[PDB]
Amino acid sequence: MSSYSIQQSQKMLTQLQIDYATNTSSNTVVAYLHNVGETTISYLQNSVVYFGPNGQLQPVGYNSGSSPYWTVTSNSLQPGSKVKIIIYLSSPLSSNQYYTIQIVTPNGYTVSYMF
Amino acid sequence: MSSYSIQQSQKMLTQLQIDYATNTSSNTVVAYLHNVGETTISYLQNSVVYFGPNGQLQPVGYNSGSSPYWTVTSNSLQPGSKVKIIIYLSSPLSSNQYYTIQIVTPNGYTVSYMF
Amino acid sequence: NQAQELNHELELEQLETKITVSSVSLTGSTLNVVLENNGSTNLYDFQGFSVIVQYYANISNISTFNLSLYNYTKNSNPSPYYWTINTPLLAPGSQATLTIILPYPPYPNTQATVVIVTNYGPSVIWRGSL
Amino acid sequence: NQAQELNHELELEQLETKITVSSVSLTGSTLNVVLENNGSTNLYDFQGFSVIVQYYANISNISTFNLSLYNYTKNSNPSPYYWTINTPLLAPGSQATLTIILPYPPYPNTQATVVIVTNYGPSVIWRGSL
Ligand code: NA
Ligand code: NA
Ligand code: NA
Repeated sequence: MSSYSIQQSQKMLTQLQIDYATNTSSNTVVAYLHNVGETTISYLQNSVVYFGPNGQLQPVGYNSGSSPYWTVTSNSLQPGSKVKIIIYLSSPLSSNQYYTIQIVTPNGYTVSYMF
Repeated sequence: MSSYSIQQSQKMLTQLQIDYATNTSSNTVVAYLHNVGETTISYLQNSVVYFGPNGQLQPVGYNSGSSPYWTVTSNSLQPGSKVKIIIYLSSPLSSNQYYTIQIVTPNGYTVSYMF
Repeated sequence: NQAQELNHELELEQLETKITVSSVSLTGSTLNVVLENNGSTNLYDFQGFSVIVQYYANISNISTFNLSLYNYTKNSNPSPYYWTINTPLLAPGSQATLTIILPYPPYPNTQATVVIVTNYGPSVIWRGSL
Repeated sequence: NQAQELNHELELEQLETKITVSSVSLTGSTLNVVLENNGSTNLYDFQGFSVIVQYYANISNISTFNLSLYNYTKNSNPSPYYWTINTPLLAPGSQATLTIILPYPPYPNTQATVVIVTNYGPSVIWRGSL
């Protein structure tokens, strides 16, 4: 009796991925977003970004100046390029809890990262 | 000091997947294709299918009657539906080698399964 | 934009879905798998599950490979190539028994593979002997 | 159709790409990772790699959290926030030494994470002490 959830035999094509994400302080989160496909991704500022503790994610607005808000080092992403997403939070992150960040580009590509 | 390739923290949205694939004889391969997204996938007969040993995949033609060719139990795939893809081969599969099947719908979605 | 919201909701349902197999037991041609919901999503859209079995049937005392998809039914008397489950909704933390009607009794002490796929995508593979 | 053909090629390049870390070794601000190519694709598009380090820097004898992306250079004597590798092409089965120029030497016996992502997507994460 040998049981496994999911499998490494079943894969699909990746065009976008978060290489790594983590909090850099009690109120700030960094995520590195990486275009590994072959088409330019444009208008990144119109993305939607959700962040929160696992299961309780909240939407986060772009460049509002008022927490919680996010920024991005460039709003296009060429094949092979990386941009850095920073989320600025209004309440400190707890030390004993898993968090998830999720990004949905305008074209609909959806990527997440759990730390 | 601990290193592992990839991660269970980095995930993306799945809309299409091969639930399971394996050979049912020396000449035939079965794959179950599963639409886990939210919109119908149509004109499956215009998909592209490749099959072969890992690193030596070959294209496979639709419904030609002459091996290597493939069939599919339905030509559209609704949310939640499954179809059965059968590949008929021209030379037997070796027992001590891994194989990969790969499917590219007309809309471009690319999924694979290794057994 | 609404594709963005649909994909958001779905991908978080895929992240939060997890199932595992507690136990497997055979009677005649009917296979009983005890499934446990270890995620934080409710599971109920069983038409959209997958249940695939690869096993060795006993056909006239010859052990014969069999690979099949089984479809869900609410029917309490399911035919071969069908399966049923004794709950309407499998909640986080709960267990339920899935009943799969194989077309032939398994040949004794032969190995088998059982694949159970939730409607969201995440699945579980069990390998053992029947 | 050509979107289908492009997607075909790319996805099998992702299937055939795999890297692992043989060893990590530090001298001063210089991190040396011995990278091994366990796939069947040649790796050379280092501009399209990612190298991310999270470690505890020794800033004026205070141990300070540091998370940074490092960009590739062919220069064998790279500036801080840059990395290089001692081959132009890392073939299947080969090894190469990746040297990353940290902006400060690590504070002694502090833990770190090194993330190395191939241009194709597949990556490797090393966690240990510096
Ligand atoms: Na907040
Ligand atoms: Na063939
Ligand atoms: Na190559």
